[PDB]
Amino acid sequence: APLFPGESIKAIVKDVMYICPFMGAVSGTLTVTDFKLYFKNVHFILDVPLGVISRVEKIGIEIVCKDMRNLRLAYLGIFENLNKHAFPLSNGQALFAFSYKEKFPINGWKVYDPVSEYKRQGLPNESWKISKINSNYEFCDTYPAIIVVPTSVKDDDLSKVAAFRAKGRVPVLSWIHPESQATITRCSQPLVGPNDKRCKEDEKYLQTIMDANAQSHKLIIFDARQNSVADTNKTKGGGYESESAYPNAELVFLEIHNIHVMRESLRKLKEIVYPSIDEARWLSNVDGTHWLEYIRMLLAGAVRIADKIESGKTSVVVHSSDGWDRTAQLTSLAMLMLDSYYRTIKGFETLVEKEWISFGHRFALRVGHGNDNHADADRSPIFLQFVDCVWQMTRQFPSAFEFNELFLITILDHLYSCLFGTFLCNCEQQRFKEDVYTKTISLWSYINSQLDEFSNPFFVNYENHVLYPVASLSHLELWVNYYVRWN
Repeated sequence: APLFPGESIKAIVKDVMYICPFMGAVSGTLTVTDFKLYFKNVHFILDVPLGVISRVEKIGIEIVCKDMRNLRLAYLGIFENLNKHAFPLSNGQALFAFSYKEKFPINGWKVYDPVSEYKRQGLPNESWKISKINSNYEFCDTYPAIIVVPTSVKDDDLSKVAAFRAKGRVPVLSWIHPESQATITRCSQPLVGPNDKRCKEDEKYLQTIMDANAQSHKLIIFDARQNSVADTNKTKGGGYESESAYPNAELVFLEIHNIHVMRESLRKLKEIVYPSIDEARWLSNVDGTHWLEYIRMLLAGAVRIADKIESGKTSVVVHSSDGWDRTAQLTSLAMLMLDSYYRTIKGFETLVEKEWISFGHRFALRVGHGNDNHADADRSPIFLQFVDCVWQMTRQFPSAFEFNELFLITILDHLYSCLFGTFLCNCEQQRFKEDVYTKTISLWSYINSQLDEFSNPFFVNYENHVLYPVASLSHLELWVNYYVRWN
């Protein structure tokens, strides 16, 4: 079997039967490495990263995968080896990323530089400064080391605001309009609780964010959640900004459902796409998953944010509960609509590095890297669902993005594979602790060393206006190239 630099064979068993869903059963040799399982017949090639493996179960072995397929095998050896190497963090080993020894002409770790990105946006300026208050992750330990905040806020006041926001995730700048100065700041829910606690500093801080947009007379807060779910959160000590505490602000709910319904949705969708589609009942089954309605809700949400910035010329604040699953989906979809830089390949890479990775989407937890707890309720395809949305925009706007569909699918494949450092861990701090930036390779090193493979030939770089995709089921499609890829 073929091997990456740093990859080692763990087992090679001959005469093993792979069971196609339809085309019977092939004979071949099964190699297990610490990176992948490999199966060859002599041509028939099955090449499957152990990262995509969710659970292994004797039936006679069933391999449940995370990329819309299963595998059936007919035979330490096999079971124990797949288990040991598919789930190394459950077995005192490291993820493969840390052994990968390839060297690329381009270093992906240099693609995103926070200070450069802020500078690309016109920052700092008179109203927004680069703050180092979190340079040791002591201020908010799930936030990146660098944040952008209003010039006028004192560090002591920011700390009070942090005590009033879940996990200390205070409002910080995500994007600023280069003409109006309207901004998208992001945060987590305020800790109001059932007795309507108030924090003068929080109220005052939201007010300074508004005053930084000097022409504007109000501030909009998009709360990603359903009204009912925000109310539940309120009884638990969370909640949202009130009309009376935040006088110059107005809050609206985007009604996006919680991470568990998204997991359940994708689960139902896998049932009907693999091993085969029953086309006689395809229409209702797919409808029954509600997968495309949740896509629509998100795109509709992001358009509202985009429209308010671009047309309304009004600064907005996006928050959810912890401000790192739906918040990250919404700010980055709206930024993508607003700023054509992010529709280039390097721009989209900074967008994922910044809004997703540097701000703490819990990738390790949400995806389950190298951990065997398949039933964990903290796993959810939040990032996948986001990439689907992005794919929706490339399809309504087939010349607007520099990257192509294979770019997006390649990202999803390496979301699971752990070949690269890029989607490792749950927050920036964890990444410095675990030596990710020194012991692992960036996904973008690979992608950007082979740009032609991932480029949209139809791309036109002056399609640089705000894009408002149409959030209607009539204008959306099932991403069959990804979801039905395996048959």
